[PDB]
Amino acid sequence: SRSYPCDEKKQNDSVIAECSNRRLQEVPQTVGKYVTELDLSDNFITHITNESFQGLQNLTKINLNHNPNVNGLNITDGAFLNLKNLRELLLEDNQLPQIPSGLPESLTELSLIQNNIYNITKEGISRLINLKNLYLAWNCYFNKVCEKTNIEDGVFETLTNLELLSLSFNSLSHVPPKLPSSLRKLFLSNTQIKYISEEDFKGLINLTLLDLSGNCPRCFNAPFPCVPCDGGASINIDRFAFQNLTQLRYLNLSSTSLRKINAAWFKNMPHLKVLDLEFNYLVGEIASGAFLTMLPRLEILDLSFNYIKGSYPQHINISRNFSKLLSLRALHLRGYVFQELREDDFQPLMQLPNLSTINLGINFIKQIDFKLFQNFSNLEIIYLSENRISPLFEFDPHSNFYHFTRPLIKPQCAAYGKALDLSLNSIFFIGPNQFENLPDIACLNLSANSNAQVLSGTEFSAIPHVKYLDLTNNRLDFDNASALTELSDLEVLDLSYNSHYFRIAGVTHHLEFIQNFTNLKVLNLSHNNIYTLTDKYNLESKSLVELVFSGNRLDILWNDDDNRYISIFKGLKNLTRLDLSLNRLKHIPNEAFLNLPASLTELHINDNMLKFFNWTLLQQFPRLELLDLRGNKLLFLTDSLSDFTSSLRTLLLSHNRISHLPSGFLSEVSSLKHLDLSSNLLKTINKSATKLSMLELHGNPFECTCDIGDFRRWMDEHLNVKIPRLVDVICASPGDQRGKSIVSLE
Amino acid sequence: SRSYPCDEKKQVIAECSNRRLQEVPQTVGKYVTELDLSDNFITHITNESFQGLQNLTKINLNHNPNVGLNITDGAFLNLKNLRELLLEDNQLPQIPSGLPESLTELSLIQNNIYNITKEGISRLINLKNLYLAWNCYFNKVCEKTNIEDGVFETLTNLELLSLSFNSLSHVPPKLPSSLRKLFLSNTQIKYISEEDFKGLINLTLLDLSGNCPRCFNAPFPCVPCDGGASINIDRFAFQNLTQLRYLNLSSTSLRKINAAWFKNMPHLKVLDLEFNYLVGEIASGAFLTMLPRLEILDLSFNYIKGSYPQHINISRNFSKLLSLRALHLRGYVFQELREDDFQPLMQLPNLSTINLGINFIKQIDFKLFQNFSNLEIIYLSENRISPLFEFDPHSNFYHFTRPLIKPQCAAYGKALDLSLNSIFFIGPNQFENLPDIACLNLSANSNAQVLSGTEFSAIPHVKYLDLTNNRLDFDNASALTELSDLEVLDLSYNSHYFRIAGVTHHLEFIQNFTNLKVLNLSHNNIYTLTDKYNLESKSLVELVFSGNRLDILWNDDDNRYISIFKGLKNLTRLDLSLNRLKHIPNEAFLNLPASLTELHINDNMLKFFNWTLLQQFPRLELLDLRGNKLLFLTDSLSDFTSSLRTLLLSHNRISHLPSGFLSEVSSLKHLDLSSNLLKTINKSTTKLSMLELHGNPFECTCDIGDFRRWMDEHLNVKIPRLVDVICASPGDQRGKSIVS
Ligand SMILES: *[C@@H]1O[C@H](CO)[C@@H](O[C@@H]2O[C@H](CO)[C@@H](O[C@@H]3O[C@H](CO)[C@@H](O)[C@H](O[C@H]4O[C@H](CO)[C@@H](O)[C@H](O)[C@@H]4O)[C@@H]3O)[C@H](O)[C@H]2NC(C)=O)[C@H](O)[C@H]1NC(C)=O
Ligand SMILES: *[C@@H]1O[C@H](CO)[C@@H](O[C@@H]2O[C@H](CO)[C@@H](O[C@@H]3O[C@H](CO[C@H]4O[C@H](CO)[C@@H](O)[C@H](O)[C@@H]4O)[C@@H](O)[C@H](O)[C@@H]3O)[C@H](O)[C@H]2NC(C)=O)[C@H](O)[C@H]1NC(C)=O
Ligand SMILES: *[C@@H]1O[C@H](CO)[C@@H](O[C@@H]2O[C@H](CO)[C@@H](O[C@@H]3O[C@H](CO)[C@@H](O)[C@H](O)[C@@H]3O)[C@H](O)[C@H]2NC(C)=O)[C@H](O)[C@H]1NC(C)=O
Ligand SMILES: *[C@@H]1O[C@H](CO)[C@@H](O[C@@H]2O[C@H](CO)[C@@H](O[C@@H]3O[C@H](CO)[C@@H](O)[C@H](O)[C@@H]3O)[C@H](O)[C@H]2NC(C)=O)[C@H](O)[C@H]1NC(C)=O
Ligand SMILES: *[C@@H]1O[C@H](CO)[C@@H](O[C@@H]2O[C@H](CO)[C@@H](O[C@@H]3O[C@H](CO)[C@@H](O)[C@H](O)[C@@H]3O)[C@H](O)[C@H]2NC(C)=O)[C@H](O)[C@H]1NC(C)=O
Ligand SMILES: *[C@@H]1O[C@H](CO)[C@@H](O[C@@H]2O[C@H](CO)[C@@H](O[C@@H]3O[C@H](CO)[C@@H](O)[C@H](O)[C@@H]3O)[C@H](O)[C@H]2NC(C)=O)[C@H](O)[C@H]1NC(C)=O
Ligand SMILES: CCCCc1nc2c(N)nc3ccccc3c2n1CC(C)(C)O
Ligand SMILES: CCCCc1nc2c(N)nc3ccccc3c2n1CC(C)(C)O
Ligand SMILES: *[C@@H]1O[C@H](CO)[C@@H](O)[C@H](O)[C@H]1NC(C)=O
Ligand SMILES: *[C@@H]1O[C@H](CO)[C@@H](O)[C@H](O)[C@H]1NC(C)=O
Ligand SMILES: *[C@@H]1O[C@H](CO)[C@@H](O)[C@H](O)[C@H]1NC(C)=O
Ligand SMILES: *[C@@H]1O[C@H](CO)[C@@H](O)[C@H](O)[C@H]1NC(C)=O
Ligand SMILES: *[C@@H]1O[C@H](CO)[C@@H](O)[C@H](O)[C@H]1NC(C)=O
Ligand SMILES: *[C@@H]1O[C@H](CO)[C@@H](O)[C@H](O)[C@H]1NC(C)=O
Ligand SMILES: *[C@@H]1O[C@H](CO)[C@@H](O)[C@H](O)[C@H]1NC(C)=O
Ligand SMILES: *[C@@H]1O[C@H](CO)[C@@H](O)[C@H](O)[C@H]1NC(C)=O
Ligand SMILES: *[C@@H]1O[C@H](CO)[C@@H](O)[C@H](O)[C@H]1NC(C)=O
Repeated sequence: SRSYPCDEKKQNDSVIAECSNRRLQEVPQTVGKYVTELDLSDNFITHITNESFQGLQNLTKINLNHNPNVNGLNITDGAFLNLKNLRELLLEDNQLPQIPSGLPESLTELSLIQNNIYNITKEGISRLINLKNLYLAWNCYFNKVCEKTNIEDGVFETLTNLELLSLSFNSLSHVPPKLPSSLRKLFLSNTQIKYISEEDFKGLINLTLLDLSGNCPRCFNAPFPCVPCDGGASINIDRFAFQNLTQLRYLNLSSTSLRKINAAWFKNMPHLKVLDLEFNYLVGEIASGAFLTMLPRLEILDLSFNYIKGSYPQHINISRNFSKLLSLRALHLRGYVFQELREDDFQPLMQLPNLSTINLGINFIKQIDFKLFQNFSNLEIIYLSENRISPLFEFDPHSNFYHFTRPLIKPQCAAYGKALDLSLNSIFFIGPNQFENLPDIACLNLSANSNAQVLSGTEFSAIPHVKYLDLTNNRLDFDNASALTELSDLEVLDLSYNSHYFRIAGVTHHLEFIQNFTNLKVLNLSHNNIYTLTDKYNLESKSLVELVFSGNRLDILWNDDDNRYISIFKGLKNLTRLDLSLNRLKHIPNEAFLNLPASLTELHINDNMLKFFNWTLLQQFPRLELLDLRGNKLLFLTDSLSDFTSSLRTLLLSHNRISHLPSGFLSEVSSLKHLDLSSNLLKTINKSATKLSMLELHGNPFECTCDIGDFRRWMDEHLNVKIPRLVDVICASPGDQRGKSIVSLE
Repeated sequence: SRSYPCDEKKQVIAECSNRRLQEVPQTVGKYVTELDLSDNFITHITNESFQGLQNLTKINLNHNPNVGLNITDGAFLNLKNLRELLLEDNQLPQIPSGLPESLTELSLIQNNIYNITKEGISRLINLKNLYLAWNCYFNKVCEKTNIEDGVFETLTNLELLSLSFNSLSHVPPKLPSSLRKLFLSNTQIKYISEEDFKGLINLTLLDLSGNCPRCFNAPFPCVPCDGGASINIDRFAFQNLTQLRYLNLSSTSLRKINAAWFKNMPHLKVLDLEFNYLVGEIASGAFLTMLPRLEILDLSFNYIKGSYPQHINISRNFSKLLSLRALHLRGYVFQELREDDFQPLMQLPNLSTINLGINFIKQIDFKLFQNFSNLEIIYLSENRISPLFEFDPHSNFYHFTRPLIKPQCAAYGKALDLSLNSIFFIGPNQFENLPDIACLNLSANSNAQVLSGTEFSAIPHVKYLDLTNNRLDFDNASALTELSDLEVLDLSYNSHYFRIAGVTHHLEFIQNFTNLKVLNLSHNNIYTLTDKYNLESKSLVELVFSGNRLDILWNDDDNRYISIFKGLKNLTRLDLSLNRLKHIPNEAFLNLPASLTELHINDNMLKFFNWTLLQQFPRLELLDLRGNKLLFLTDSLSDFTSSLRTLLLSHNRISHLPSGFLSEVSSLKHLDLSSNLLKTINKSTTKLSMLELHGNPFECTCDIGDFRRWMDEHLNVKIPRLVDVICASPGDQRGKSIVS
């Protein structure tokens, strides 16, 4: 039949049963017997048993993370022992008190993150001689009630294929002895280890990663309960502790209260590539550090948040030895805290051939001598967000704890070239010299600078090749029709969240500049509360392909007593994508609709208040593939869609008030592959109501009398029409056979 | 049994509006006088409709049908002390024939009536107020309005006539001299002669606005007179309007104002001259000589297009406006205000409001405000100061009428409003030489400074400070403490720095204030503080903490914020709404102030609520738990409180009420259970005044009989919106109001 309650789907070619997040109270045994990998995460399962998977042994991989989704998960001894194929077991966030007993010797990956396991035992682990990755992090941390972690002596010795061990966010006090030398990655972050001896990593010649962050933490202003070493002292790492760590590429010493870095740590580390020294006390070492001479293959240096409490120095003080970091590509210096960036201050960085990212986020910087960036060899990313420049469980266990890892710049903007991010500063107006002597900036972010100026056509004269311009969340005054026109190569413009002046009827508003661009493809005017323009009422462009106009007031613009804005988007001759969501539309006048550009392939009018839609108007849009009408108040479909379109591929109608499907609504429009009727008021689906590929029906108040059998037997026949979330296609009616999926009835 | 579908009240109105009603409902009582059926689906009125209702003094059928109303020739005729009939927004193509002569008020606003006839109107000999406005305007498809000669002659008790937003072209002749108020705004009248206002000697208000409009940048379809010319008002046109108190000539394209216009208006009090071309008159202004009793003068939006002069130019003759209380000069547009510039206003004894909003002012010489006699409201919002149907037919069309300053702030004394400027940083001298400001608005100034306890030293008696929508860096434990008398502090929407984990955040200054009553910390994304984790005050009564991250502050692995509100020792109102809460750790709940009388935790994601903890809140009268995901009420509420008066549980997932009621909590007058998942109420006295139940999926089999009988019995237990307490089961009953 149609698989249930999981959604099968095949890949490499494995056969995954996505079965997560479904209010499942037990491993379903209708799981069906072809599945390898299954995912039962985020369900209400509270027991596991040798029964649970008793007829399923092609399973390479099981994910039971986050069960039950609030007791704990109760897993009996040997439960999994019969799965001889089982390579990957994920058991995160299950409130386990122990490593389950009698796990299969086949396991290569075992995750036990975010439980209550305080004992690491031979009996739990030592039989798992095929383990490559073992995750035991986040069992005892912060102000959780938990025990010190007891690691049986030698427990890791038999694991001679162990490559990744993670024990972070456990109370360990010492690095465990008897680590197998197969290890490539060892994570010991936040484990309350004060001291690293010579002996602790002696044998680990294969190690490429070592993480000792958060041992002797810097606790000032911590966003979590933080226990420093006595007197807030430094971690203590024996001079010889890394002497055989010859293969190390990654070394994380964040928040280890370091004031000094022992250059000898790096003697026998010729491959070190990433060094993380955030949240320490290294302003001295940054000015004067001899370790900078030991790292000719380093590519990423993170020295963020090394500020001294009570100091806002004039300038940043970079050692001349920075010039020896020949391989350096990214330098992170957020939160050093200083007032002013001078050209001379960064001289030591200027001849590094590969330095493409400089990160100065969050430094309370007031002035920058911008011309210094030109004198670098090869800067691609100049990141100055969140400064003071002016004119002119809460933590994800699978992510970096000490900073976000999202790119500094959106890839869509960075793709165009050199990027300068000055977002979240106080450049509240751009004077004639603001951008003098910058490199050829292609991507510029001026978001959240509370800019209130009248852009006039001259402000970006010195960086006239910007291709992607972010001016979101300012308060721009559009009084001048020449605004931004000096940017001939402009392709993407984001003017979102500039409501300030748009809201005021009494002031002028001029959007004429849009037409002057010959290369403009994407324009976002969202959340601007646009409701009146001055003189020219129409948006015009031969180029534009995408216009986002959500969060404006087309309800006023297209008011019944006003003809002025009736052709507002018609002049966008190239438009394929239009977004009119969140415009408080109760209806669209037929004439306004008919003046939407005939080029559209994609139209969103979701999250308005439409009670009626004139389906017949779709005749004037022969290219239209996607029509999105979700989150309105629509009552009525049409029985003759196929007269009105032969292009429509996707029709999205969730969150409306549709109670009937018309006979032959659907069956005639053979372009239509995806129909979404979820969260409507449908009691039933008549026989009459097949080129359809996906049909969504969840959250409709179905009647489960015998007149639903029409539908069921259809479902049975068209097994290649994906119906998602069958678990949420539920009977509201009658008393029985109620509450249960329509798919389980006689 | 129980009133339906209307809702009655004493002081006798039958609130029957907005109900999906398709016709007038027959079930309505003789005692009822005022029927309000506005916003319904009603499409037909006849003499049947109001058969036997008799006693109505007032009917409202505005907005019917809610996407024309067909009214028959004598429908209202029989009830003959009907004084007020309201028929707005009904797409009437005509005035209804055969209206009772009892009418003192008729409103036909927002219809399609283009013919005003004797046949319709002249019988209505008792009309005092007649509204015919907004029948033909803008780009509406409509006709010039035909006013049958002398139609208003017979109405000798007519006091108010409104014909605005109709194409008239001429003031109609033969108006009754009984008139007090004549509204002719936006009527396309180009010409006002001596003969139009005859006398009309009792007129107190005349509105000629929007005739010959100033159309530049108009927010509606605007048609000017030829070449954008001025309305033409004969020098003697108002010579017999001796009683006039209100004159509205906004948007009539005036470049000149004739002093003679005012010679015979010795009582003129409000003069509205907005959206004209009066910069020249403002500078030279001989008419200012003729208005010794004028109290409000609005000269807003008289800017010269494309002109941004250095200074504003105010005639010396403004010194003759001896009764002036409020002067509105928005939208003149000028760069700088200097002390000289306002000399002519400075000896005016009663000038309390000066409104300079929306002028793109870049600098003000602030000491000038001191030299005025007695300013109470100094309104400089929306400038560029830096560190030193769409229109409601019942409101003003040319400007908002809300107060300039919130009454709660202005009530403390002298007000200075500098909101929406660019005072991004307050320097030591910013507030020198100001008067004794009690109410200060600095909202939306992009302010990112670290307030330090010295910024308001020159105005140390501020009692109500609005710092909302800035980007304040809260990095100093002494911030704002120089304001000893401060009672109301609004810090909403200062997210910028709070949301950054790695910068420091300091809210300790709170405890310093001895008179602080109300503090608003809403929409700040507060989730981590530096060193001091607790909010403390002996004085504070109300804390708004909505739109922060208590979900994080009270995270299970963190004990630091577990007492965060405990030190607010005098707190009685607390708002914890919109904090993304799934559960509150019992210990965190028990540390809320025991002084609480009102607690809001609405619009979180609560799955569970520990009812027994209410034992520690003996003063608690309101508990608001709306918009969560709660499943289960307790059956022993009465063990956990004897104080609770209001319990709000709308929009949760409750599907069963336990016996007895929940309990019998004898203090409980108001229970809201609307929009839950309730199938039934079975058995099973109360002290409830009100039970809300609308929007639960009721089963309408014979088991719902239990509850009905209860309803029949406890008739003084108000159950609102019975139209919306409907069955979702079974099919045949489903749709219907349980009560039938
Ligand atoms: C100290 O420094 C080291 C850097 O050397 C840092 O090691 C990195 O840790 C993170 C885990 O915190 C690793 O990132 C993960 O890698 C795995 C395997 O490749 C991925 O599956 C993860 O991606 C999934 O989960 C992400 C987060 O939920 C999702 O965003 C994503 O879409 C996936 O579903 C994730 O990328 C990273 O591999 C290591 N680095 C190396 C080189 O091994 C360590 O975390 C730092 N210590 C602390 C406490 O911050
Ligand atoms: C020209 O200037 C004239 C004199 O200033 C303006 O005259 C005023 O006209 C207004 C608008 O009609 C009258 O408005 C008052 O407002 C209340 C509102 O009552 C109900 O409706 C509003 C809906 O907003 C609601 O807010 C309330 O709470 C009520 O539900 C009326 O009920 C009042 O009686 C009155 O209508 C003023 O009365 C009137 N002033 C005087 C002195 O009569 C005129 O509007 C200006 N012309 C234009 C086109 O703007
Ligand atoms: C210009 O700078 C602004 C401000 O730094 C950048 O805004 C940031 O943009 C990222 C999105 O790429 C935001 O992260 C996202 O936030 C949303 C909201 O919860 C979340 O749903 C996404 O998954 C993601 O986490 C971040 O919120 C936002 N920051 C602020 C303060 O608004 C913007 O991207 C920059 N522009 C370019 C072109 O790089
Ligand atoms: C202003 O509107 C623009 C254009 O819609 C927004 O930028 C666009 O953001 C969407 C994400 O919502 C991007 O979609 C893409 O989706 C796929 C995966 O589903 C992925 O390949 C991409 O990484 C991206 O997520 C689209 O690329 C992006 N377009 C551009 C030109 O950047 C923008 O976010 C809106 N601004 C604000 C403040 O909302
Ligand atoms: C300080 O200045 C700010 C900005 O001028 C004032 O904010 C403004 O407050 C008004 C009046 O409360 C807001 O309008 C109101 O809006 C609600 C619904 O959104 C409506 O129910 C009311 O009828 C009313 O018109 C207005 O949005 C707001 N402006 C902005 C930009 O937020 C603030 O009240 C002033 N504070 C004091 C103490 O006077
Ligand atoms: C920040 O929080 C305070 C909330 O305490 C807000 O001011 C308060 O706003 C409420 C209305 O939500 C006011 O109550 C109302 O006042 C009048 C009584 O004159 C009445 O018409 C209403 O039924 C209601 O009682 C309360 O007076 C007012 N308190 C003060 C001190 O002004 C403020 O609006 C919030 N700020 C923001 C930006 O949301
Ligand atoms: C990277 C920031 C570390 C701590 C800190 N928070 C702030 C803050 N909120 N505002 C400032 C304003 C001016 C200068 C510094 C800060 C600041 N800092 C850095 C220190 C603790 C050195 O004041
Ligand atoms: C009361 C404003 C009338 C028309 C107008 N809109 C604006 C505007 N958006 N920005 C300005 C910035 C500096 C100076 C004037 C304006 C402005 N004005 C006034 C005119 C059209 C004369 O420029
Ligand atoms: C610089 O980077 C490039 C990789 O793009 C590499 O080819 C070259 O070896 C690097 N040079 C140095 C000195 O590291
Ligand atoms: C825009 O500003 C430019 C440069 O100041 C000015 O010369 C021009 O007249 C303004 N343009 C308009 C109003 O189109
Ligand atoms: C229309 O858009 C396409 C796709 O971006 C673009 O290549 C083409 O040049 C555009 N046409 C015009 C007239 O700009
Ligand atoms: C929809 O548009 C059609 C065809 O253009 C028009 O004739 C018809 O009146 C409209 N239908 C509705 C319900 O408005
Ligand atoms: C004012 O009008 C009355 C008629 O209502 C008239 O008697 C009187 O002469 C007029 N006063 C003048 C024109 O000054
Ligand atoms: C000023 O206002 C007071 C209070 O209303 C009033 O009694 C007095 O007559 C006024 N003075 C003038 C010149 O109008
Ligand atoms: C607050 O700010 C002022 C000025 O920086 C300073 O004198 C005072 O010491 C500050 N207090 C704290 C706690 O930083
Ligand atoms: C507590 O609040 C009341 C009511 O506002 C106030 O009268 C009293 O002074 C406050 N107590 C303290 C200690 O501030
Ligand atoms: C409610 O809180 C009390 C503490 O007074 C505790 O004993 C009880 O376990 C709690 N009940 C639930 C269901 O959390």
